[PDB]
Amino acid sequence: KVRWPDFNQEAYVGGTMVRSGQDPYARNKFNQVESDKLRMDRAIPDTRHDQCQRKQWRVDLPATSVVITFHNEARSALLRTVVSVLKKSPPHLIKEIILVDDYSNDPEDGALLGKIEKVRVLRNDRREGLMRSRVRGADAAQAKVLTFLDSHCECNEHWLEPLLERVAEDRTRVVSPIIDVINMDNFQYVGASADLKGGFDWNLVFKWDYMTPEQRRSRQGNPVAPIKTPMIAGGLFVMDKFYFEELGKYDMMMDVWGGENLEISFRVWQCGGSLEIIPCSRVGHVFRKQHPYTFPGGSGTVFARNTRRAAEVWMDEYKNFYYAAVPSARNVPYGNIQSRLELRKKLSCKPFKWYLENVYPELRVPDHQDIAFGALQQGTNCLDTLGHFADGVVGVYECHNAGGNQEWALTKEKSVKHMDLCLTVVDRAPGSLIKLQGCREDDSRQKWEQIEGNSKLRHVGSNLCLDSRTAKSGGLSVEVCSQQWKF
Amino acid sequence: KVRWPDFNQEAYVGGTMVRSGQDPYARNKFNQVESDKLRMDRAIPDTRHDQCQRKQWRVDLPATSVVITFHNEARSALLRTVVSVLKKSPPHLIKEIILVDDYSNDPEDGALLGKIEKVRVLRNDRREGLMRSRVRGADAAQAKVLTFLDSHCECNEHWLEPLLERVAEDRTRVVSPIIDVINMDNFQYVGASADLKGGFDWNLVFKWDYMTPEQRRSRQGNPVAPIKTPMIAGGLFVMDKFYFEELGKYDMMMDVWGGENLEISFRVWQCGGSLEIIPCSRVGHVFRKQHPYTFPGGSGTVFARNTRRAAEVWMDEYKNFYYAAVPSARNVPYGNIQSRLELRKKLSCKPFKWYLENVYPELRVPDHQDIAFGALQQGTNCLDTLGHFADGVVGVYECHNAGGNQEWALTKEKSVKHMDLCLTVVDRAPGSLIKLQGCREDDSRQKWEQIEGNSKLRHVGSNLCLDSRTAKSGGLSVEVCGPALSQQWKFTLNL
Amino acid sequence: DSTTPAP
Ligand SMILES: CC(=O)N[C@H]1[C@@H](OP(=O)(O)OP(=O)(O)OC[C@H]2O[C@@H](n3ccc(=O)[nH]c3=O)[C@H](O)[C@@H]2O)O[C@H](CO)[C@H](O)[C@@H]1O
Ligand SMILES: O=c1ccn([C@@H]2O[C@H](COP(=O)(O)OP(=O)(O)O)[C@@H](O)[C@H]2O)c(=O)[nH]1
Ligand SMILES: *[C@@H]1O[C@H](CO)[C@H](O)[C@H](O)[C@H]1NC(C)=O
Ligand SMILES: [Mn+2]
Ligand SMILES: [Mn+2]
Repeated sequence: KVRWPDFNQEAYVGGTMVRSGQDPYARNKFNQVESDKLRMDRAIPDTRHDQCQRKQWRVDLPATSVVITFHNEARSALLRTVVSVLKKSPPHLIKEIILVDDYSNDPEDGALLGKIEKVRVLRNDRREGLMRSRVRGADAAQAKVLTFLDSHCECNEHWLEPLLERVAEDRTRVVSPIIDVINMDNFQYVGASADLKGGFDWNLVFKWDYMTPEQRRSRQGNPVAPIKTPMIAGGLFVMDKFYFEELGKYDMMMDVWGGENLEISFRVWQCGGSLEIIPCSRVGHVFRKQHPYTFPGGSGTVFARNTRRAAEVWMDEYKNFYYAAVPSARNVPYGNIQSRLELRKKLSCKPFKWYLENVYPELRVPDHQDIAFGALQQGTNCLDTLGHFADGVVGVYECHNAGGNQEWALTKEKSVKHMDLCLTVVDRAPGSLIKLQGCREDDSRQKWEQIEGNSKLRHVGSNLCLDSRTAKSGGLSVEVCSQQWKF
Repeated sequence: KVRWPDFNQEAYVGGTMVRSGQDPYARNKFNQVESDKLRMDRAIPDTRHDQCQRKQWRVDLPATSVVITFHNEARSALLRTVVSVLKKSPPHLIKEIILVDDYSNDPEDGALLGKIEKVRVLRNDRREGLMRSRVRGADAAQAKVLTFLDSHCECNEHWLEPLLERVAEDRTRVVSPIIDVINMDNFQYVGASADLKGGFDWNLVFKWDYMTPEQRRSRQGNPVAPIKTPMIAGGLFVMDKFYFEELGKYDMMMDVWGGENLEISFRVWQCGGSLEIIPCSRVGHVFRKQHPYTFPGGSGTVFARNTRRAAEVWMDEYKNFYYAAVPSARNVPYGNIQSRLELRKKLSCKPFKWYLENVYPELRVPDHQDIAFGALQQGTNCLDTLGHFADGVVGVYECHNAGGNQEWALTKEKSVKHMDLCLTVVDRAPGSLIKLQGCREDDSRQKWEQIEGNSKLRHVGSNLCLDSRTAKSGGLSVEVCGPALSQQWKFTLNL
Repeated sequence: DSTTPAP
């Protein structure tokens, strides 16, 4: 067994290098040549807030078993993940690093690293996917606390103590670092924002929300305080091991690449725990745009299967909003969910309505009866209030997908509305400008209907359609059926 | 004295009508022909929320004196304001209507209306402006509660009781209706949004903000509840009379028009009261784009003088953000403010910092050492994060004045930042895209400086300038400094 | 300069 600085990086990495003239993105979907140039313990900037760097961290904390699964990872990135753990963590808090080789082409990627201090390697004899691989790691873990990291991460200064501090104080907290960005093209390490929380739209894909101005203002007195989050990104977190077991580990029938972040986030919150992001903990991650590995089912199909298994167990009736966003998912078989349902009963978990009200209240819920919603698009332009209020005209600007003045709905009452204002046909004469006015179900001047395969908007009871030909010289107008609009 | 329905509207209005072929906008800056067609008590739609149309208040409410000042108002609009008050208000709650004629060309505009039940008219023998005129009205008022209205308003169903209810319960509340729109061209009455609060940017011009999603969500259980507002529009409000006196009426040295609304809003909040908008109370107002009357000498200057008198008394050091937005105001003389300062001391008012933290926290305030702040403008476009995060590119979209992804600062550390992200020169090669990264005070790749009369942004220690030529096909870039339009950038506030 | 703006 070898201390990490004595490990021969050039020998380990140097056979598997990108051959002369070959594509350096093909194997990993990140730039391997740029990854292989880096020292295994290369210096990275300290991206922590000033206050973190002055804190003296407790070290009288429970040790962790670090679980890292991988499938055909680049040797340089995997080595670097392992050494960042060993170098940046107090030695007594690392019980072991468990490498779960998820059926990589070459078993030596993992096995050669077993010589390094504290490294244990477990090889799956067939492809199992990250969820089952993580559970195999967890089952083998000797320490009281689990830490999970992707196989292309780089820990920063004092990344570990702030995470362990939280779960040592309360074992029902599941906690994550702020995840810095390691650029997939040049491998520069870049400090992420600390003002984010995790979330999702009704398609159930993970996304980052900025905190509201109100939330940020409340933290002004302690800007590095834990941030409660509705959802974790999923690959980097610390959890009490016995808590992970009692809550049901992960759903063993999810495959490859999930979905599992969604499932465990709902399960922890609904069943009495919490999720946090810990600003003083920084860990970099190679974010990429494409998967470099195979999916037997999907990737489209496996992602939908996994997501289904989460939705059908945890979301109650609100699953129907997911299917409203992704109707193709209804045709995807998802298998037996019985033991997951029995798990939910056994734990006494709160309903999803509770989760929406108490954990993710800012997620906008179409408690209906909306016919359509979102932006109203014409080419690259979008319907826009122009910041106007009642009795003002309306126009177009380039679609920005930020919502706000380009957010609209087509209601059950057949009105096209923004907030409590509605597009109003103030004058039926062709070429007349339309105006924004307070919505009244009554006002027949406010009623609109989609036509021609949801490609246009006609004013109900007329031969007038919404028309942009006047947009830059007065505003949107009503014209005899620039008339193309799609939600 | 004549009961309002017996008043001869045609005789009163006729005689001042728009003559054959003449411009119907000249006199009032709204369409007088369209205003004159209307019956004095014309029907208007009930724009109140459903819940109002049955809800209530107490059964012994104090009566009010209604004060309406005017200077050369259209007869039809003035008459209609007065009769909307008499017709839509319970008679026992109207003590009187006091018309303050602020030196109109023709004294008969006002005097003829003195025949109407409950109407008293006071004529200024010279031009005094709306602030001194309102105070003359308030000083003559007999009732416990004051109501102020502009002279071109139309009260809606049960507009008054919800306002009085609030001040009867707590005399330190100053309250307004939701102000509906009477269109200046066709005179149609249009229901306004109820999801607004009053506010302002650092130029101290009144503007309407939408409530935040959080505020709206907290009201779901009672959507017609009072709305606390940092600022009132200023022309339509109800206030306990003695409270109006104790707090110092209005600043008597403000002239003509503008921003006595600003002054009274700050004074009430800092000195222990509150401002509310009351959704069940609806009153229409003829909004116009231009003033039809004269300002001795010039509206620009008078508005700045008045605004300065408010800022210098109430805003403490934060006045410097106003002067950063409107640097020309520093050259405008504003007169003696001593008695207003002594008034502030005497009332034990909180500092402006308190007002920002507790009353208007959503007004975005520069750090004390910021060099510049706000939007970064290029023509009609603005610097925009495109919703991106760290390691993402940056771009432009059309300026929307809603802040958010178009909000930036130039810090003491010479960084251009949004939240805790900073514009970072990741590669010095001309044409290289810049990226957003976490701000690192040491990082020299994040340092920028204004040049050429604060018209461009150059990367410190280089001959590279921020450039939009690549905006739509990759993002903002760094390019050799040169005379192109794509390198022009201005912040909205400059310290 | 310019008047009180519209809601
Ligand atoms: C930074 C971050 O939060 N990343 C998460 C993101 O995926 P990513 O988008 O980061 O996907 P990824 O391929 O990096 O994540 C997979 C991780 O598990 C390994 N792996 C993957 C497939 C497989 O069949 N066997 C295997 O061992 C893989 O080598 C890597 O270490 O969202 C996922 C939801 O499913 C995971 O929760 C990831 O951790
Ligand atoms: O020197 C003046 C200027 C204005 N006013 C009155 O003050 C009210 C508010 O003025 P205006 O309606 O011009 O302002 P806006 O509501 O458009 O901001 C109106 O009743 C005006 O006639 C007045 O009595 N004297
Ligand atoms: C707009 O503000 C001015 C400031 O002088 C006046 O208070 C005017 O009465 C206001 N208009 C409304 C509708 O409140
Ligand atoms: Mn990953
Ligand atoms: Mn007015």
